[PDB]
Amino acid sequence: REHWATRLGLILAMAGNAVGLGNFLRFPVQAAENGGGAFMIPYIIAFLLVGIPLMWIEWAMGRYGGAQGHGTTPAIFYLLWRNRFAKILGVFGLWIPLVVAIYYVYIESWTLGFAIKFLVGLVPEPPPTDPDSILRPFKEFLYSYIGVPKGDEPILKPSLFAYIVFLITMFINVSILIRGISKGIERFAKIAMPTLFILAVFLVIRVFLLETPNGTAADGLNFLWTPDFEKLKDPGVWIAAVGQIFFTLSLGFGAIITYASYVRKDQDIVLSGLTAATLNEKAEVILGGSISIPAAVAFFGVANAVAIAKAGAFNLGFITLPAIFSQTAGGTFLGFLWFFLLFFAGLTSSIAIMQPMIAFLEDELKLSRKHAVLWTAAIVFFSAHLVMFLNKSLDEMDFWAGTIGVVFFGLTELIIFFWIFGADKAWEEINRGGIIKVPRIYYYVMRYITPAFLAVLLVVWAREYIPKIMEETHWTVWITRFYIIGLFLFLTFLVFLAERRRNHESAGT
Amino acid sequence: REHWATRLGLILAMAGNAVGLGNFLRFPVQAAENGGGAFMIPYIIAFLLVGIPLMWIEWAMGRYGGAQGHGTTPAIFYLLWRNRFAKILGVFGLWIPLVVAIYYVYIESWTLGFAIKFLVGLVPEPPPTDPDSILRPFKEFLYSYIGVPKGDEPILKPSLFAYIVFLITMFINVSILIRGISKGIERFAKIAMPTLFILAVFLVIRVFLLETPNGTAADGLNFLWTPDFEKLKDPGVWIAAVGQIFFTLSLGFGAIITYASYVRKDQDIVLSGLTAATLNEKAEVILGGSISIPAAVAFFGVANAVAIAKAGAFNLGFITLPAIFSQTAGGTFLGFLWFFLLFFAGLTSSIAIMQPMIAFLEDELKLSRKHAVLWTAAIVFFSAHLVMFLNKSLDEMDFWAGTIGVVFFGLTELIIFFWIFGADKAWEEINRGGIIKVPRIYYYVMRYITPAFLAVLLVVWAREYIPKIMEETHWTVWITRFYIIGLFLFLTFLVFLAERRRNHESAGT
Ligand SMILES: CCCCCCCCO[C@@H]1O[C@H](CO)[C@@H](O)[C@H](O)[C@H]1O
Ligand SMILES: CCCCCCCCO[C@@H]1O[C@H](CO)[C@@H](O)[C@H](O)[C@H]1O
Ligand SMILES: CCCCCCCCO[C@@H]1O[C@H](CO)[C@@H](O)[C@H](O)[C@H]1O
Ligand SMILES: CCCCCCCCO[C@@H]1O[C@H](CO)[C@@H](O)[C@H](O)[C@H]1O
Ligand SMILES: CCCCCCCCO[C@@H]1O[C@H](CO)[C@@H](O)[C@H](O)[C@H]1O
Ligand SMILES: CCCCCCCCO[C@@H]1O[C@H](CO)[C@@H](O)[C@H](O)[C@H]1O
Ligand code: NA
Ligand code: NA
Ligand code: NA
Ligand code: NA
Repeated sequence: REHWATRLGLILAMAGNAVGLGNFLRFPVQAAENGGGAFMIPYIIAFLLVGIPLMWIEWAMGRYGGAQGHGTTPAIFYLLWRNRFAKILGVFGLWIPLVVAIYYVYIESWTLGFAIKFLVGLVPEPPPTDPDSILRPFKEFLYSYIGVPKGDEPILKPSLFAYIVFLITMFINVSILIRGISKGIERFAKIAMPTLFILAVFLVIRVFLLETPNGTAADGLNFLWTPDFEKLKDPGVWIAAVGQIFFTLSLGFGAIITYASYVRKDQDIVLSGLTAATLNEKAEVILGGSISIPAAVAFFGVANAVAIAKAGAFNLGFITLPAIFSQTAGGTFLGFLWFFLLFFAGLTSSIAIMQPMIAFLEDELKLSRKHAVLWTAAIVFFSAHLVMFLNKSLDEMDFWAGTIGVVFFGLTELIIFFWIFGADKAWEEINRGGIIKVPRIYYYVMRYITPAFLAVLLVVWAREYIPKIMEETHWTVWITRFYIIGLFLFLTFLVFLAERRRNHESAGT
Repeated sequence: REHWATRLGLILAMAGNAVGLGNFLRFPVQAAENGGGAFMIPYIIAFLLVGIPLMWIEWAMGRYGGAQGHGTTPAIFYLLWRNRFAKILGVFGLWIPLVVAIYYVYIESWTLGFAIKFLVGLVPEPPPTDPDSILRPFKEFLYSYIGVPKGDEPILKPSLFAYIVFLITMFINVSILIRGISKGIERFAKIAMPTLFILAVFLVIRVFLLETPNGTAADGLNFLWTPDFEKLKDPGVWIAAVGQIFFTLSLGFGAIITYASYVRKDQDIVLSGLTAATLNEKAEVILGGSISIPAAVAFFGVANAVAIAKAGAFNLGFITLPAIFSQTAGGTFLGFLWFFLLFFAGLTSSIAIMQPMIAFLEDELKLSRKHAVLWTAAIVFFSAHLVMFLNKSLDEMDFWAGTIGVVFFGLTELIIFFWIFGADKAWEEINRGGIIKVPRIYYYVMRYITPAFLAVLLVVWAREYIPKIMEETHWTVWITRFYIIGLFLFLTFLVFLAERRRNHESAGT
């Protein structure tokens, strides 16, 4: 079995897994919608009670499974819990990352397409001036790229350029993954993360120089970092914060687990895990947090920036920021650096969420890496056509897998590892080989606090928010639900085939 | 490997494979739309130049493959042509029957649901009287059952009863298939075919007693059996006739092939094949032809009957016939016998088109029969939800697999067997063990006439009819196209897994 070559490569790869579109696109919108500073208190608490503990748990499960030649949850869950039901629940650790990949790589492809067009200056030119005469050209630019419906039919019509760029993005993901863990993902991480970090710091600096009659970047910062103890009572904020914590750390994706399955049995996961998690948080609250919001607030003021963020999920990153930049010297090139940053942030994440499927085909069905990577790419590529052509399909997939799914799976994996497998066996398994030990307090956090935290969260989520969303949707949501349910059935069938092959090889030898 | 126990069981099973909804629902509509007697000339010629020759070819390929432990075309095509491309083209022999099964079993489920409701007298009661005040109650009856859209959304809403009946139908298919070839399909065939034949003859007789001021059943017969040599110049009729010949004989479904793979290597296929084919033709032109049309013409006259048939595909069988019967003494029970006939005609066919998938999982992936049957049922059941809830999804699947697909595959299998494998090897392979030999003339028919016939047909089909259908469809057709293309990808992946398992077991031993 492959292993990470160096500890640095391991850290940077795990950091690249975590640090992605979530830091630069998702986090700003989440924080903005939920009151900025008001969002941060629950966010910080979530990182301490959920983010950190689950990270260690997933590193441990991965290293544990890897030692026995298994990198994905269908098998790993079965190792911790000898029950057929464990294999079925383990399917989510293939399904979630696959479904997420199906829309994530497409969004990643947009960042590359924009980077290219901004580089070559093939971008809209606003009139040299109300705020809308400047934004509109950029809205139309995005709308033409992805092909937003101009009529009543829920159908998207992406440009030829967007389509070809998606193919190129898939090709780029494949070229890295096909070279494996050490020579592929690890090598690229060593190049991608430093580059990523530099671009971000530069962008932060540039943004900090923004000033208009409407305000400064500093106004944005104070909005994000001013505690609002009155919102800490609203369940919606807590749900938003925990959801972002999950998505941001790649928890519940089965991705941290699969990566960790390439960590040597004895190699530390305590300090490495904590480091990777801390790296992500810095990139998120310091880098991601200091770019979009402050730029928006500088040009529009707090109130307007919040409305923009609430307007859409891609408004701030694909429309508003480039529009703002176009009003500054060298702004088109600054737009390029922004989208190039997003692309590298996307790329190092998409390889992470596709690897679980790759590891499964290799580990359980004994496919060569080449075949495992190509077939995986083929499923993601084909499935992505639903996201490219059906309006809101992306939203539906992001909800069931990337929102509900990850939290459900986080709770599931904790229960299995800390409750069923044994709290003391899990605790010892996490600390084994540790350069440092986990503080004793975290034993009771993991065993009692985290699970109770997630369970209550899911319930309150279930009672007050899921009924509204389920009942009010357009009928086309069922197309996506139907398809991704079929995907789960498909993966269940593969796990079944894997156990058959296993039983045959066992009797044969 | 399983084999058919008796020659009678073999014949009746193959006859049951062929004789189905096609004889009693499809044929009447096809003949009616295309001028009745005008349709028959091309139909007869198609049976002689396509039906018969391809039947022998598929029996031969099946027996040939079975002798080596292979019942489906991915492997069988590879035996006749050692090329990776043969395995890929062979996927259609799994895909076509699977896609057809996905809508066929659902339609079959309607016949059972209607049979039940007609038996218990839970049917509409027309006013004791314009023709429309009688038909309408029965249209609404069907429309409520399957849930025809009442608004603008292309969404179906089948009744709870219809849904539960589909589950029961799947269960019934499974209960037969799970017992295998001899104890399952063969046993049931021996019971189903005689019953089927008796019900049909009775219905024909009852129908022949129908008379109204508008005419008699005899008027219908003369319309069907009066040659119209002026339509024999219209390509559309030829296309209709050949399509019906294919669907009717189950050619291009990979179903005849899989059944024949259970015929012993030495056992005759010439006389058996011809007998099975002739049995079907009798059930079609004599039985199927003498029920719906004559009944419709008796009550409405020729002109009206043709318009009714053109109106829809299920109008004649699910609305018009029961409506007509309701005007006769014991008509509700006659309706029951009609739908019971359709159900048994459906059932013996659906087990035939699901067996190829079953044989593949058994033959190539080494699944037990139980698992192969259950997983197959699960794919068909799940996939059928598209056909149950998306308006016109059924039409789309029937077109690509059941119409275009079967003809394309018929030509493909002939080329592979008679051209690539060797015309003389194929000829000798067909005649081997024959109780009778194929007339020498059919060698040149198979080698030159049939292929040229199908090729020209497909071309004329392609130039004049496919562009219209492709261009004019509602956008929702892409949902079905997307799904069934994914199904093809899925089956291709299984064939890939099968070749890997094969290569591993070969090296292991
Ligand atoms: C392998 C699965 C193929 C499914 C059908 C894919 C059809 C893609 O079609 C392509 O879409 C692009 C984006 O709109 C267009 O710009 C191109 O002109 C068009 O050819
Ligand atoms: C680095 C990847 C570059 C991809 C270049 C894609 C070029 C798209 O091609 C262009 O598409 C336009 C819209 O359909 C057409 O108007 C142009 O004629 C055509 O050249
Ligand atoms: C809710 C989670 C908060 C984690 C903060 C942990 C800070 C470390 O806390 C320290 O842990 C050591 C080892 O257990 C002890 O020896 C120290 O007494 C304790 O202060
Ligand atoms: C395993 C795949 C499940 C996909 C969702 C299936 C939902 C079926 O839902 C059922 O449909 C019937 C027909 O309209 C209704 O009569 C029932 O009330 C309804 O529960
Ligand atoms: C042989 C199989 C019998 C299946 C019986 C299905 C009975 C359907 O059940 C009925 O459905 C109706 C419509 O939703 C409701 O109005 C009735 O209350 C309910 O009993
Ligand atoms: C177009 C297909 C028509 C098939 C009709 C075949 C009728 C049998 O034809 C007979 O075949 C025998 C064996 O080859 C010959 O000995 C006879 O001379 C010939 O008349
Ligand atoms: Na992140
Ligand atoms: Na990344
Ligand atoms: Na038939
Ligand atoms: Na049948």
